[PDB]
Amino acid sequence: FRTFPGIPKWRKTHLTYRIVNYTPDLPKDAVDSAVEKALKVWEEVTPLTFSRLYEGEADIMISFAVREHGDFYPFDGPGNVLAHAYAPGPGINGDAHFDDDEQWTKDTTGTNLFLVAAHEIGHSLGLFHSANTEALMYPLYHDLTRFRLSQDDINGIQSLYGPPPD
Ligand SMILES: [Ca+2]
Ligand SMILES: [Ca+2]
Ligand SMILES: [Ca+2]
Ligand SMILES: [Zn+2]
Ligand SMILES: [Zn+2]
Repeated sequence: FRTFPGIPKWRKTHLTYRIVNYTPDLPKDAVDSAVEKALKVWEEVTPLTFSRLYEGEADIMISFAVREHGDFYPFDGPGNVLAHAYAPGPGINGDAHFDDDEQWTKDTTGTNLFLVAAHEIGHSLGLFHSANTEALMYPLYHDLTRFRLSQDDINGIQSLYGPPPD
């Protein structure tokens, strides 16, 4: 695992998230489910907890976007960069953006929303890219049935937030 410079870490254990918009690619319930599942991946192995907001600024603002979208890092069309997320902190920090020029799917027929979300949330929590090819934080993620957080990812996230309480 790799942890970001000067260890930007959330100073608190409870984080809020907000799904700002929805992709035409999928039913809204599929987007919500994929996000909830992605958050659970990290919650299960740390003391972190999450709750959802429908207004105001949540810690983790989640949105779909294309090309120029209000930050200095425009998306690049179909393929290549699939999404991006900012390290812990206020405002844009912690936020996650998903490139709608990808075809988001609940399975592996396009770009799997759950898997990419899980990876990006890793960034939102302070993890950087792993060298372990089997890690969720390896740049190169993609049998969803056989998905399992790697010990490397668990080691990395616990180095920041510790193991579950009890
Ligand atoms: Ca792209
Ligand atoms: Ca934020
Ligand atoms: Ca799309
Ligand atoms: Zn962006
Ligand atoms: Zn990444």
